[PDB]
Order: sequence, then C-alpha cells, then structure tokens
Amino acid sequence: DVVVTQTPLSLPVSLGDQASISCRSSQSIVHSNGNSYLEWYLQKPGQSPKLLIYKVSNRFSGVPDRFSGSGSGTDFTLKISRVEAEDLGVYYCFQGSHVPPTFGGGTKLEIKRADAAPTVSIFPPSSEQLTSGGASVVCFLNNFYPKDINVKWKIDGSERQNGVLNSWTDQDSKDSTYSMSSTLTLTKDEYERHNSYTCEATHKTSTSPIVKSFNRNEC
Amino acid sequence: EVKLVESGGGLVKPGGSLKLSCAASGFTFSTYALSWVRQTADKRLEWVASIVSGGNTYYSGSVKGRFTISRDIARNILYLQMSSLRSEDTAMYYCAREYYGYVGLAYWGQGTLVTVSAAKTTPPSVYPLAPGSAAQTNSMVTLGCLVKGYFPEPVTVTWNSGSLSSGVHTFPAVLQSDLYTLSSSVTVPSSTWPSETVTCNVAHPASSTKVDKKIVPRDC
Repeated sequence: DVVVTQTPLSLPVSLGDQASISCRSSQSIVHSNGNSYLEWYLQKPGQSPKLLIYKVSNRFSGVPDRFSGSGSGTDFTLKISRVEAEDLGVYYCFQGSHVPPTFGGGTKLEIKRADAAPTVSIFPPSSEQLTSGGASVVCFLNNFYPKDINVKWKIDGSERQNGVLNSWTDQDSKDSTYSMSSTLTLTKDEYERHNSYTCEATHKTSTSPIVKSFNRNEC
Repeated sequence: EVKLVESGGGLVKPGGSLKLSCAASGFTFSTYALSWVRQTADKRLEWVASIVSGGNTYYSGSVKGRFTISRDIARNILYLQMSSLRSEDTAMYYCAREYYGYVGLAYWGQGTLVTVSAAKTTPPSVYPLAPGSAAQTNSMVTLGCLVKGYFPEPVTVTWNSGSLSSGVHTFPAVLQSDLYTLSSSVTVPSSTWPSETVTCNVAHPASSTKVDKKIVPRDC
C-alpha cells in the first residue's frame, strides 16, 4: 500500500533559525516517467491548507524562497530558513503519485519566544445565567509562554475538581503566545452556598501561583 | 482570481444523506481536476474524491459506494453526494482545484462542516463576562462572552462587529453531554470602558441564531 510518516509531530524553532520536517513514503515515488508527486502544505490556525511545494522541490507562486523541498525515493525533506512568526501552523506532506493519494500525519511548527507570564482574569456568573438556574465561573489566562500551564480551582479555601472545563488556543502568529480559559460550572443553588471563588495559575514564569478571585460578599 | 465556496454543510442523522456544493469562479471550470478533502477532529487530512478534466472519477476506500462526485459544467458547481453517513464522516469538507494535471491542490475553499449525530440542533445562550470589581486594574481591561449549551458546531464570535479585531481570544469549543461551550475574551484600553460600548455578536448558522450582548459593569 501507500503509507506516509511525518517526523516529528511538533517542532520548536527560534526566529531566524532553520527547521526541517521529514516525510517518509512506503515505496519509490519514481512516477512512471520522471518526477515524484510529493507535496508540502501549510495550514495556519483558523485557515485552509495551502500549497507550498509540489513535485518534490517546486515552489508554488507567492511562496517565499525560505521554503525548500528535496529528497528522493522514500525520504523527503521540507526546509524552512530564517523562520518568521507567520510561518507557524501545521505542515503536511502529500503523496499523490500512488493510489490512494495520502496525507502525512502532519507536523506542528512552534515558535520559541521569551518566557512570558499569563494575565489572569476571573468572572462570576452573569445575572442572566443565574436566572436560568446556572452558574459558570470563568477564568482567562491570556498571552503566556511556553504553553504548559496549570489552573487549579478553589471554593472557600478548598479545591474543586469537578465541573471544570479547560481549553487552549493555538499559538498566536501575533505575539507567539498561547491563551487558555478555565470554566467552572455549577447550579445556581449549590453556587450560593459558598462565598470564596478562586482560580490559581501555575506557570514556569514564577515560583508561586498567580491568584485571582472574588467573594459573593455583598458586592 | 480563483475562488471556491463550499456549502450544504450541517447536521445529519446516522444513515442519512447530504449533497455538498462548491461554487467555483475565476477559472475555466472544466480545464482542471477538482477534489474533496476532509479534515477530522484530530486535524487529520484525508483525500475523499476527485473528478479529472476528462470526466473520470476516483475514490478512496473508506468512501467508495457512499460518496459521489460530479460537476455542473455550465453552472460551475462541484458536488459531492454523501450517503450512508456514519459518525466517522463528521469533518470539515474542502473542495480544491489542482494546479494543473494532478500536480498539487493549489486552490482550496473555506470548507463546510458536516456533523453526523442523532443529537438535536440547539441554540447557544450568550452570557456577558464583566469585571465584578476593580481591586487593581491597569490601563487594560479584559471582558468576554460565555457561549454555552449549543449544537452542532460551528459558532462565530466578534466584537463591535469587527471594530475590535486585535486583542481578542476566542477559545476552541469543548463538548460535554452533546453540547458545546466556548468563551471569547477581548482586551481593550481601560480608559475606553465603560466609556465606550463593548459588545460581542454571536452567530450560530445551524439554528439561524444571531445575538448581540452588550457588556455592562456589574453592580453590587
């Protein structure tokens, strides 16, 4: 058959440096008369995949010279010189010479930037929601780096583990940071049996957790 | 300028059928080969079907028998008939036109989301996220909108209808009990608020829902 392996899954790289994605096929892509139909695609977060290189090393119109393809037989390589913030996304290689045409698993290019601490904000349930008998407590941990971050929820001193749903964004081409939201959902009834609601952000940028919270103490 | 526009996406029951459209423009519709490539949840990409200039049609194996590609030469429409839908067919479907011959998918559409489930269409409830206090806020203030309990995806969020483009974080939706939930934060200069009005406008095509929720400072 036709199998395509892409290495590695994720690839960290500094601005100005080079990166190399590897793509391996399961047979000689020696067409039948000449070229090999090996292709490279990039899909930037929130967008559609777009053609970077076709026929092993053919740069598609509009694609910077920084990008280059090569290889032969079973090993193909996409190279990216002087990396820019905009180049972040998920790179895919494609095999179309054989049946069926197939896509490699993909590779996510990550951009190494300066360690940055998250900006934390907490929000109590709206009045609209409380009327519906529900209560979600939202906490935003915005613009930080590296991606690894941990958020712990605490109710009146004690930590709450259930009812919490987290979500991370993709790396932002803008400032190369990541953002995340942690949502604690409770029924209006239970919610009103406590006063202290807290979310703590634990990140590499500090020895102690960034802590935000509010009390249902009158205001 | 080559341009492709998909549509016909939406919620479908298991065992159901659906026929997608790709409106082509900017090129001689019958000169190039056209294709459908879908993307599952895990960012996985999979070729689904192709129609070559000659009229021949090729298909993968996970699809043969259920999917049918064809084109309306005169109207410039590429279609993909999908039958015997299974939850595994849930994905983002894109149509793309080869560059020339079969050398590379040079032009892609924005895609149309196909969801296969027994679950029912449900409108999202939009709740404002405003600073309950002000213990020590800087020259920047963060506001947001909670959009919960809706189905199926997608959902669209925006601020002041595009005006507030920068400084916005709209987090990916998390599923829980056949219901998606998502948030979106917007950070603007603390001086321009409550001074200026900040509103998030949510839209959920599947339920023809369109809502705007103004963000008011929370009173005691």
